[PDB]
Amino acid sequence: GAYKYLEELQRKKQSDVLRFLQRVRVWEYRQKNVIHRAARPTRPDKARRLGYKAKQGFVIYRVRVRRGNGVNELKYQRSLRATAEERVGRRAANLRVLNSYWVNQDSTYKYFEVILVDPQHKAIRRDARYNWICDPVHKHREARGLTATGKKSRGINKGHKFNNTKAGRRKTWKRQNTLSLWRYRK
Amino acid sequence: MPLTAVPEPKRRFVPSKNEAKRVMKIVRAIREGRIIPPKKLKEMKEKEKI
Amino acid sequence: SVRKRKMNRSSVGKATRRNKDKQRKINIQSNPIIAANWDYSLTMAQNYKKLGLRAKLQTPAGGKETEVVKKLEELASRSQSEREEEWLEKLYKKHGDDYKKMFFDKKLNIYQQSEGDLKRRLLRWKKRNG
Amino acid sequence: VKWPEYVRVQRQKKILSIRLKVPPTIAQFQYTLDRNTAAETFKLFNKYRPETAAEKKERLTKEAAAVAEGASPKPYAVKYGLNHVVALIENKKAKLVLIANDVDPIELVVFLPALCKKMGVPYAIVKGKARLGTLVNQKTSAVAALTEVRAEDEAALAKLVSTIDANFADKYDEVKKHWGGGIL
Amino acid sequence: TSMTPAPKISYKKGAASNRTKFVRSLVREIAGLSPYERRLIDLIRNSGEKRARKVAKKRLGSFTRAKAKVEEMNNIIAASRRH
RNA sequence: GUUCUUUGUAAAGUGCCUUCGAAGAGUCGAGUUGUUUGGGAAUGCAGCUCUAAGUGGGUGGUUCCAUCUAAAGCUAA
RNA sequence: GUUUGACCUCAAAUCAGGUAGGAGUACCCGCUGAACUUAAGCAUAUCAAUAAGCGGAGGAAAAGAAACCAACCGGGAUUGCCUUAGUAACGGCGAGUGAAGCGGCAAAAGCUCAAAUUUGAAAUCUGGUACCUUCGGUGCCCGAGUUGUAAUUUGGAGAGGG
Repeated sequence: GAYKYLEELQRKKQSDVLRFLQRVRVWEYRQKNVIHRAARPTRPDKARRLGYKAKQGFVIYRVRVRRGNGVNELKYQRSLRATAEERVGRRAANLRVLNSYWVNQDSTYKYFEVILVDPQHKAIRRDARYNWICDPVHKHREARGLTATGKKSRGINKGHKFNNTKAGRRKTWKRQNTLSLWRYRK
Repeated sequence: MPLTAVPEPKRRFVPSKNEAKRVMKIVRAIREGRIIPPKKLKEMKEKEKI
Repeated sequence: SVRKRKMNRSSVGKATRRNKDKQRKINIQSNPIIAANWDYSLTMAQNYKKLGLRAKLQTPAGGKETEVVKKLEELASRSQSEREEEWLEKLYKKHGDDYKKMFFDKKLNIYQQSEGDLKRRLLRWKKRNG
Repeated sequence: VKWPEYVRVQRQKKILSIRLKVPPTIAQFQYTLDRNTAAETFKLFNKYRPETAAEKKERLTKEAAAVAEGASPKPYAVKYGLNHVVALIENKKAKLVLIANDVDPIELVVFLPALCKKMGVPYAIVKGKARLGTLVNQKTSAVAALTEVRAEDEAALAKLVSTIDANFADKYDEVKKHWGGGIL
Repeated sequence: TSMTPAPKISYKKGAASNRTKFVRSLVREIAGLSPYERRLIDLIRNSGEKRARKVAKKRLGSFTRAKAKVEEMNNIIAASRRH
């Protein structure tokens, strides 16, 4: 194919080709708006393996976020990527945030390219592989951390290590902090 | 040598079956009468727009 | 309450639904043989052992041929297209039974099919004909 | 004078394209096939336009209107998707692979000239993705390949290979070296 | 008694795959080198593998990282110089 | 239940023989400040520095062994 | 050719068609986040990953088909209940905090993409438009699209032939 050549190309980020590509594009993205729409994905390989199909109803938005946070280390423990996903969720409120990836970074700003599906588009409402997003249980997945990075920041996975946050940390706290009393007292 | 030793399929040598599917779909549409054939389409404009 | 207080005071009327007796006794639907022989006074598992059929394949927690013959009774009890038929007519009339020559022919076997495909399809053609 | 935002951006990007030192896997583009050889490549490539959607529809209704009431060789056309071209190359099914110099993300087609030099596929970086688009019923194509050919066009194709080898690959053996864009 | 179980994914662990070896090495030559690797290949020729692995270990995560990386760079040199 | 349509060298499945055969990177990881956990094993996460490999890689268990396939997505009770 | 024409990017339009906000908020998913108090006076700690604040969903939400647990004669998505169990572990080892595997039971269900050429044929789709048996179908047209929509394939392998 062609995307394996692309995939293994973008794994080298400080390599002289992709160094130059990233040098031009970081400046070019500064000259535009903060949240603006991309004509097409810059990394179509990574877009596609995160589930971007180049068809009507699929949108790529490019987004910018400030970096960082002991007053200057009063932390703010939510990610930069979740902040970005939420902002594009509000400017494009008719869409549904599917996934997002890293494109270019800087001293001040990390950039992302969110991928968005139009659930009202009839090319999405048919085709039984993508019409799950039209179900109203996906209205703002990025606002509730149901995206890839949100599920990471929530700490939702499997095992010993995620026992405090496997069904969600609020749910497990409320469950284990409940005096359960039966009719015939145990 | 080429990178992979993938066996070439029959369809790369045989006449295409997707083409056969489309043809045998239009065939049905002509029997049903919902596609007017290219031969009669001339006759529909030889009688009209005069 | 706030909303319930008004709704119990208004002249609109409540949307009263008396669906409590329907929760216990749901009619059996998927099989008319079972639908005729199901004692509604008995429970689920009692109506299974009455008929004979096993209700739970794992051994339950706790302490626990009249109709199955009728089921056994009702359980003991692809043509070719015009173009495909005419294609096999052409192959048989030109060759006969020489499948090596029949499949190496560029004019009639346009799809480069094997010998087994040809003898199977021709026998389907021969069974439907004389 | 005062220009718009986007006009200023594309003019700034134009001067940025020149004034930076560039890595030699890029600027291996823009060292591209000249006017005569480009016109002669297309004089062959125009004979193999993929059958346009209208032409295919009318012909396959002609098949239906004839064959349902009352042998052909496999037809040859140019091959035009990047997944399909980089499939064809490395399987050595490519005799001439044409690569556009202007691609929206440049990173897409950077491996392709050197993968063609690796496989022994006689490639030519031709100027314009629009110009490749024209011969292929698409707006843009990025890549166009010529696998198989009619025997009338075979000798011309083999000479097109040898002309491109001499004109392109021999004049631009220095292009694998030398970081481009040192223009003062 | 044992029943000789079905094979799994990392039992044929990293199945060779002639094509991906080719693709990784194909991108390796095209992309150039990262600025530290660019220093690392100068450091092998001048100072040797001793200090080269020292810098690589500080740069990367663990020592097993620095093994594979300096050897990778030694194959860059072994191909570029001779063949 | 009754009934109208089904087609096209159409779509599958079983067993054997024969030829091949990829698997998610600013991500894992490492350091680091801060938060957080029952998690002393440094439990999770966030920011910042640096940043991998494919007979890979992760997680456990007294020379090794076992068991998973990450960094993509849906799904009732 | 000092002309004409492809594209690329960026706009506009009371353009055609859509869609987002606000309410409710018990439960549910996030973000943000204290203090009174309790600890011997008390920067850790505790109340508490609580209340308040802000966003986002549904009939449930979330979770979910292992980068899981184990160390067995091995189990096998999640969730929930009894049990583990005030156990392991944390803590001026102080006030105090505090699980999980196993076993029983409730309920159970599995799958889908990206990455290997349809290349004997973009097989795909949206809209406009005229009919019809109208949660749609059919015909024609403008497009989206090869910087990849379809069919095949997902490790339990799988694919091409016989």
